[PDB]
Amino acid sequence: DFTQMFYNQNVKQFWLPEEIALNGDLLTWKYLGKNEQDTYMKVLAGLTLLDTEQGNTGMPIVAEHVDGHQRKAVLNFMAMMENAVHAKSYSNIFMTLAPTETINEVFEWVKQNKYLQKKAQMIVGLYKAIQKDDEISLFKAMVASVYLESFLFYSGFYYPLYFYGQGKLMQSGEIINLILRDEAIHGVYVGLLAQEIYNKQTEEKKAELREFAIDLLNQLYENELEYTEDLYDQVGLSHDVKKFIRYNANKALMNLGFDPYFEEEDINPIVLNGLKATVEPLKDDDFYF
Amino acid sequence: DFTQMFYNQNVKQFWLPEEIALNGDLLTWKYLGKNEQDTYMKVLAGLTLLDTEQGNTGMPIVAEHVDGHQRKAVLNFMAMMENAVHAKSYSNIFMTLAPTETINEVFEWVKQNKYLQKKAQMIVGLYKAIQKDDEISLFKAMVASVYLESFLFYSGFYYPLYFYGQGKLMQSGEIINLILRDEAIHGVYVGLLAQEIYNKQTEEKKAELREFAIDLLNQLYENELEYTEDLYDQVGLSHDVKKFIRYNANKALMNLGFDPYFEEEDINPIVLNGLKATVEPLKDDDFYF
Amino acid sequence: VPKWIQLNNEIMIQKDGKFQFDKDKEAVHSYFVDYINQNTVFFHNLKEKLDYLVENQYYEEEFLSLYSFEDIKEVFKTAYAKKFRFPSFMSAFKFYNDYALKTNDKKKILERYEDRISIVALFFANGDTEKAKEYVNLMINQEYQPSTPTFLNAGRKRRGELVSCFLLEVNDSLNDISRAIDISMQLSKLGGGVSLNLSKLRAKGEAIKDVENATKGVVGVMKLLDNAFRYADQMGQRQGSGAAYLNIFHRDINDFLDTKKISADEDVRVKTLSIGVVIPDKFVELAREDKAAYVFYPHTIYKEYGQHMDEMDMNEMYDKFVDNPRVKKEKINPRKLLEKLAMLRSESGYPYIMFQDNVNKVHANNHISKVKFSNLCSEVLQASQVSSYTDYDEEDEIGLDISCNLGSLNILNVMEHKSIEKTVKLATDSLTHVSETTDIRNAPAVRRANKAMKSIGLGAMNLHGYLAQNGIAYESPEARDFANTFFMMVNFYSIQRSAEIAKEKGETFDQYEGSTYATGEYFDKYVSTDFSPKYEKIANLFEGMHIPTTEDWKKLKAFVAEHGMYHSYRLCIAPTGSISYVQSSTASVMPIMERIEERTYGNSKTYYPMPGLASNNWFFYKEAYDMDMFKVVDMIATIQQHIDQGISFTLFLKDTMTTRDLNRIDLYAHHRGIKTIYYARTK
Amino acid sequence: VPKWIQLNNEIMIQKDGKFQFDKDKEAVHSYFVDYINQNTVFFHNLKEKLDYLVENQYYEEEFLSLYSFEDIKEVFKTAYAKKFRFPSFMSAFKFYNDYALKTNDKKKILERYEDRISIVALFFANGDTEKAKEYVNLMINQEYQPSTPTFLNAGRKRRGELVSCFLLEVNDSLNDISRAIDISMQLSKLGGGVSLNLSKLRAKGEAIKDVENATKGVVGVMKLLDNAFRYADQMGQRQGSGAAYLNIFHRDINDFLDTKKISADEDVRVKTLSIGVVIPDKFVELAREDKAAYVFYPHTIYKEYGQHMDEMDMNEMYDKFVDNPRVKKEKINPRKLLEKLAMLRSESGYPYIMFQDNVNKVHANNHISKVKFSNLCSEVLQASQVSSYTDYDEEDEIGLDISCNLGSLNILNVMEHKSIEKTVKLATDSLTHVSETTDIRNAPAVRRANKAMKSIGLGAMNLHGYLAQNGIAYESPEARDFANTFFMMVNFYSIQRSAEIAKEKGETFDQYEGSTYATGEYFDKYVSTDFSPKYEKIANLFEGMHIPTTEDWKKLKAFVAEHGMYHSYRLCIAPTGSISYVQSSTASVMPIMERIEERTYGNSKTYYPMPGLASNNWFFYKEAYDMDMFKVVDMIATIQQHIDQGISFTLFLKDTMTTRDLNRIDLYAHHRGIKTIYYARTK
Ligand SMILES: Nc1ncnc2c1ncn2[C@@H]1O[C@H](COP(=O)(O)OP(=O)(O)OP(=O)(O)O)[C@@H](O)[C@H]1O
Ligand SMILES: Nc1ncnc2c1ncn2[C@@H]1O[C@H](COP(=O)(O)OP(=O)(O)OP(=O)(O)O)[C@@H](O)[C@H]1O
Ligand SMILES: Cc1cn([C@H]2C[C@H](O)[C@@H](COP(=O)(O)OP(=O)(O)OP(=O)(O)O)O2)c(=O)[nH]c1=O
Ligand SMILES: [Mg+2]
Ligand SMILES: [Mg+2]
Ligand SMILES: [Mn+2]
Ligand SMILES: [Mn+2]
Ligand SMILES: [Mn+2]
Ligand SMILES: [Mn+2]
Repeated sequence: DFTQMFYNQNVKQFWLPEEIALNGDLLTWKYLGKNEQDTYMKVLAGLTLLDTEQGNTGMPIVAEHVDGHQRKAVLNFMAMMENAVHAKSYSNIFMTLAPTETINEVFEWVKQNKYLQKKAQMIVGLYKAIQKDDEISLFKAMVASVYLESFLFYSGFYYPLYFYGQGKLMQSGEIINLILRDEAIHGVYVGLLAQEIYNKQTEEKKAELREFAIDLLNQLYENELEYTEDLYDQVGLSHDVKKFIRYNANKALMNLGFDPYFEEEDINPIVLNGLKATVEPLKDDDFYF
Repeated sequence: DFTQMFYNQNVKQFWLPEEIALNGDLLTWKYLGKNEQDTYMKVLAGLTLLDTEQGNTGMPIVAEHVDGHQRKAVLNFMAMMENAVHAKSYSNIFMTLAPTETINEVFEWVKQNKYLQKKAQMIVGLYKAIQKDDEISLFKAMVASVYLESFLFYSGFYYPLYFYGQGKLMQSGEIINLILRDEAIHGVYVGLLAQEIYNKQTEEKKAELREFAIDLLNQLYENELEYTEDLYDQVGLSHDVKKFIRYNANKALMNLGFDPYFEEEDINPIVLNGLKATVEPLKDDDFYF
Repeated sequence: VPKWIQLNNEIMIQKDGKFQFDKDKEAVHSYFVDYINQNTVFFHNLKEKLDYLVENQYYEEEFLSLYSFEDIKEVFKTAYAKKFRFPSFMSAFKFYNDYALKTNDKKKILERYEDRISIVALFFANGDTEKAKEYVNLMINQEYQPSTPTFLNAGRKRRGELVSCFLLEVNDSLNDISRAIDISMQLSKLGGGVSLNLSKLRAKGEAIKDVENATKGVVGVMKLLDNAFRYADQMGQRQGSGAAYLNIFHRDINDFLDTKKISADEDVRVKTLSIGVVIPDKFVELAREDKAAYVFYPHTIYKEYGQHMDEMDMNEMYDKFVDNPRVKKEKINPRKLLEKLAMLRSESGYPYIMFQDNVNKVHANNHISKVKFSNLCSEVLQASQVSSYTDYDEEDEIGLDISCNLGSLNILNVMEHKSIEKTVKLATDSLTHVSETTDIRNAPAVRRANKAMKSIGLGAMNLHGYLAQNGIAYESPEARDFANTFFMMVNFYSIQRSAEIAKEKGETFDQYEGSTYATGEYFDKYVSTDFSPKYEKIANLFEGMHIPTTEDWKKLKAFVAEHGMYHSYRLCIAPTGSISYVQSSTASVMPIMERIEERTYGNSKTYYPMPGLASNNWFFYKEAYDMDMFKVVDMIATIQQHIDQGISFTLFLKDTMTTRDLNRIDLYAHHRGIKTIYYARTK
Repeated sequence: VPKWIQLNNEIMIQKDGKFQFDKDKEAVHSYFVDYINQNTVFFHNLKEKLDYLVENQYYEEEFLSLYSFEDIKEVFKTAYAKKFRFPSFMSAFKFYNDYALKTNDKKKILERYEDRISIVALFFANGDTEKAKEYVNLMINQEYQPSTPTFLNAGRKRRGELVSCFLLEVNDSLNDISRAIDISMQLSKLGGGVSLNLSKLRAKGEAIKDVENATKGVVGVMKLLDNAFRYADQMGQRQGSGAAYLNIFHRDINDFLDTKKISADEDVRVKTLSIGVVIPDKFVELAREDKAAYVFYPHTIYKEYGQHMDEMDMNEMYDKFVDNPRVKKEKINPRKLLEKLAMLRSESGYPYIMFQDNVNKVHANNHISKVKFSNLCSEVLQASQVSSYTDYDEEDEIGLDISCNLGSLNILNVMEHKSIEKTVKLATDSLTHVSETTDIRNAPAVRRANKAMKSIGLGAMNLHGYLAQNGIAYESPEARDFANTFFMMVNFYSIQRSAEIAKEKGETFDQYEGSTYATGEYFDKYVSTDFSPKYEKIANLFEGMHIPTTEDWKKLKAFVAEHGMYHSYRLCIAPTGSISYVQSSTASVMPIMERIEERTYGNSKTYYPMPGLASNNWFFYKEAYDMDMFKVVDMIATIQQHIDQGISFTLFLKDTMTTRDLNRIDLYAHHRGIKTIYYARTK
């Protein structure tokens, strides 16, 4: 009942980072403190890693196991967006704002950062555990994918949105909003596929799947807290970001058909403010007036 | 040396089925004989069936085994074009020209056809034989992929190009020309990835891989001749189609860095009208002798 | 954020449900109280100012030496006696950011508006103090505005040429192609926009010295020209702008057009080279009847007939070309080509469309040559003769390359002063002076045609502004009636001034005797059709001004017969990009694109309402995109019937309309006599 | 597959563990008894053949009209009396595919090897039957080989130019840049490779008439030249090849080099224009001492001193440039620049390296000008004076643009016939004739330099072939001794022929009086040092030939002082790429790249063994990549000491070695006196 409308929405949202000129951010970037620039680079690098694995591994593997040519076409399109559009856009931002050495250093930093490695290990592990014709392993990977789309990106998204909302780094911010618009529909779509599998189960099996989903969320959440503190303490924003990730965790649960897990909190209003032509042939009557 | 350049060319060639209005083809379709309509339907179904294998297996399997983030992104983009763009385009052409019952029957016929099946299963067999961390099996699959993209499609493309060059079925011919333009670049790109593997091999292993490629080409070519007579004798075109197959076989070989196999021939003019050394610092005393 | 910028952004803040337009005026005051006066260099007297500007190589000594200091001081006093005030912030901002003379360090303002106007007037008068005062009164009343080159550079030593529209003919040879590249580079160095005709160039796959499939076509020449224009970019100030025109019957026309497709490869697409397509009536007839057309190889036609394909009338030559076996041609579908043109214009606004027969059925100088192509702005339409640039140490055959002189009447200011005649004649005199003082030593055909043809372009602007401030809709028949009458008077007084200059100097333009002015044919429609307003409102608008009748036109025809005409071409309506801001006017005769335009300068936002915009005339200031393009075509044709050259005519389309609508607008423009179509701007 | 193709492929099928080289001979027989004799066009006699080739616009009738038909018949009979047989299939294949004259549709062969040689000899002799027979005997014995342009185009109506390479000096002006682009297109149209010195062009960020940071630098001119060479690509047959040379002290030297980086952006990357770097001894000295160097802005130096930066000696003016505050400069690391050069040469083989001081310490015409750049093959090193191309209607100051005619001695055939003297003199006469009959009507500086300098290039081929076929290792000291003696003999007889031509014509080259030939300095090392072979084997190789001693050199010096020299430059060793196949010779004086080369033609593959390769001389035919590049540098320096121009010295590198090894090879070449380095080809 939904794939065709997701297909149409995904293809109509198609974009490339080159559509957005980035040289306009040069001055507001220059004006940020060293702490702010450091957090910003690292935040986008963490996002790049997530999209790299979502594009290389997550979306293609889910596409392989989901039945139906139209469902596969949507998932293939989403996979392309992850690595050919999203992951690449971050390099466009980096290449504009930062010198090569700072770019090299931040990519080295992703390799050695323990929270980023842990979250990649956990998510990719679940993707690679999918067994052919085994719907339960597939469900588990789809939960992981929804948590990546609708929860894990958000510790990263906070900062570009926080600046966009203050009228700073608005070109980079425009790219990020386009990425976020895509991930929101990706999380909903994968969520609907996960619910399909969940709804086939006995009540006993469902109870176990909820346990899996909640245990996984808590494990990812605890790691994300440490990651958030590590990045944001130097810019004074860790508590604010934590509220934001809890907000988005609830959205991820909802995408999976589950009740919200965290209590509602006031999000920084700045971040809330951060949120060919048709052709006809010529008739013989068009030549006369 | 080449992936970013191909990335650029691929993404700038992006298109969607909806861009070409198909209904005006009915004004020339109605004037074709039964044999012409039959051949066109059968050719179209042949292309559709082969392209589906490439979207579901060929491109995603190569993307899975190739190392490199940028290569995986380009390959993902190509897989997307197969599943999201090409497959929808072929379906659109069919739905415009034939009623539902006729489409189902043509696909039943082509699905049972000996020559279409022989080539489809030969290609799919090589994709299924790729082994993790075995570059020889990957190379063999890449050869199969290049043969599909740059050679096997062309016994089929001939007919839409033949009409397109005569002013018949111009809307579907425009679509086919866009598809063909994508398959050309797909073949060239996968060809470069195969040459990379080939160049890492010993001289004896190279000679063995050359023998594999020529032997495979021979098997496919002999089946193409039979496929060609089976479809095109009823419309009197087989002689010219055979010249077009050999010409495209030579292009496929050149994509794989191999010499042409067949003598140069002229093509039907109607179809033509349709168509890093190690950096070591100077240590001083290198200026004295 | 500066105070004037806050006062300007306060316009959008609505009070009582209305825009605070008057706040803009306050912004101007702030922009002068806080910035302009603080950063304006002041001198104890005008003598010290002139000495400082001349000594520091700001001005030229020659034009100031023609007057005594008392006369220059009197001209400056006449300029300052008006007490001119910019009515909007954007007018003063555009003048003091683009045209006001600044120090070498670009931190101080040496020229006010009155100073620049006085200097331009003194340059125009060429030693006549009374004429200089007349020019000062013309420009300080803002009745006439010299073009951006003339207004910016007149009287300045560190300057480019006063002409920025150049049309080059390229002959089918490597020597001619290299010379065209060189001349394009030299003219872009001077700051001018260069248009090149590529129709004489042989297509791709033609023979060079009887070796087959050797020519690269016009696309390689376009790549060379694009590189030349990228290299010559006004000493790294503005992006080098060039245009290439190809006849639609040239075989390369598709590849030509393919240079503007987004899917085109890097070796095919030209980015800084605008493209225009010349469409003869034969192509429109072939598309209308759905007959398949033929695109011809120019070199085969030249070999068979001894003349270039674009040098003969395709209406009578097309059948002979098709039936000639020695002429090589390719089959095309003209309707498919029209759809491709519409699609390309939807994507990028290219190509410019030149309706060759629409231009040449009213062209007065067809004996010299038929108009084969237009300029970068698609409004200059003049006879051009190709040059034969031979090898070294061999004499070149210098032809005629078009370079007309731009200047725009402010229709609102001209008509409220009831001074159509005086403004037109003074503008013609100033354009004649600038054409006579132009000497380009690296473009031989441009210089020869400037000396011979003496062609000038007198344009108009603020048409929509004038109509909206007078309660007239741009699409109304009353607006077309006003345009007809106003531009007929402009043509009448331009012809009268040209004939008066010819009588005074005793010379006409070269080959005038063969022109329709000499034979009296040009005045036919003027001696038989009365162009007085048909509506009482327009007649009351023209009250206080003598409207030339048929008897007046007969007298003018007799005067031209007796004395000749000094200018081969007089009127052309240029887009008038930035000078419309300084004059507080709507751009050209085009309808306004937006009622209030939002711009970003530096990191600051600014708001420019259209001149005279208020609550009462908000409805009359209809946006161009909301307008019916057929009625815009009707108005532009009404104006074009009184303009000897073309009008920069931009189409304003909505994203909803398809390529069929664009093609319909183009075909209605062709039917209504539109000479050129400039751009297809999609909202 | 053809029978000759199978016979040629039978070489690699080993019999008893040995290659079947003799099968190659069989292939040629097949290639003649199945293809060439059937595809040749035979006439009843030579009269009908000559008439058919003359009326059908295959041959120029002027050069044939200087002989009676009896003399032409005698020349052709002399050519055919040798019964010349191609010893390898690839020799005949290359001649009949690249140099034999074919019909208009290229379906039949009109020219045999003897016919082509006879036509070239008749063109060379210019009406002298005995001289024509001498040329026929020289070429049919394959002692001398005219360059590909001369051999292919001599006596042909549809011919191009006989000059292979052209060198242009580009002055720092838009007029000069446009003229350079035009001349480059004209000379690429003529088929010649064009080299342009961009060192006089001011760098990026320089002032164009007091507006600063305006110039695009040499990279914009590089892009313009790249597009010009792409457009002028020999009518689409051979890709247009150009070379740009920049001094290493130019500020743009990095950006220059960045044009060849594989990661360069499209707006900077240049792909059809080869790059060369001119390195004075000052740069090598700065890199050796690790002192930070300074690259300079040419326009500031020209303003301060009145001369261009490359117009004067950097070794004496570098400190003055650095200490001058009015000269603008940028700090660079010379060792980092050297490492960048090595990395670029490893990646792409660019830039060409020209050691300016090595060229000019032995340059005989420093009075006319110092050698500031080289040609596309980096072997032409001649004085050039820049031209002042002024505005239109202004006279241009025409300078000297280098251009020389190429011709190679076949060392094996010359020494086998014991005819160094006769071959050198006849080749000098043929090159003098080629220079005299060369008249280029679109390159004025090239024409003036050809008329004044009278420079020719007499190269040599089959050095490695002769050494390997005589049991001498190319890296051995005996090989260097042979090269020393042979090229001293070549220089002696070339100087003797030049002086004899000057005596017989009563004229020398322009400004000869200031040259080292006139002052006798050039002969210093020849009148004090004996260049006779130091090894008995080499002396036996030179038996039957009078090796010039110091007394003969003193007599030649006196003869030159009395009569002068006709040619400013005589000897230059070109790469001799494809014409070495026809002569059955190794390419130039370079060592062989491979013993048997596998080349793909059409859908077939062919194997060409090196000339004379066999079991007994397999290891004497050592591959260049396996050789020590230091000993190859020693050989090239030994040859270079007797060559007035340069030698196209290609470096042959292994993949294992680093950029430090490449830098060491370059520095050893500079130390040993190597003038230019052509390519860094990595295996
Ligand atoms: N809208 C405006 N357009 C142009 N110049 C202006 C404008 N407003 C102020 N100025 C400049 O600032 C000066 C101060 O003008 P203001 O409105 O204070 O009164 P004023 O009576 O015109 O003054 P002044 O004694 O300078 O003539 C003007 O003379 C003029 O040079
Ligand atoms: N290697 C070769 N190089 C050049 N021409 C050749 C070669 N081989 C054969 N030909 C040409 O083909 C002809 C075939 O004759 P072939 O060499 O077999 O000997 P033939 O008939 O005894 O006569 P002859 O050797 O005296 O010409 C030759 O006369 C010559 O014109
Ligand atoms: C016109 C122009 C010149 N140049 C550079 C290239 C030329 O080598 C250099 C000289 O140009 P010139 O033609 O000599 O300009 P000019 O003579 O008017 O200025 P000047 O008196 O200082 O010589 O300027 C550009 O880079 N871009 C351009 O558009
Ligand atoms: Mg010509
Ligand atoms: Mg100059
Ligand atoms: Mn993503
Ligand atoms: Mn996603
Ligand atoms: Mn496909
Ligand atoms: Mn494909």
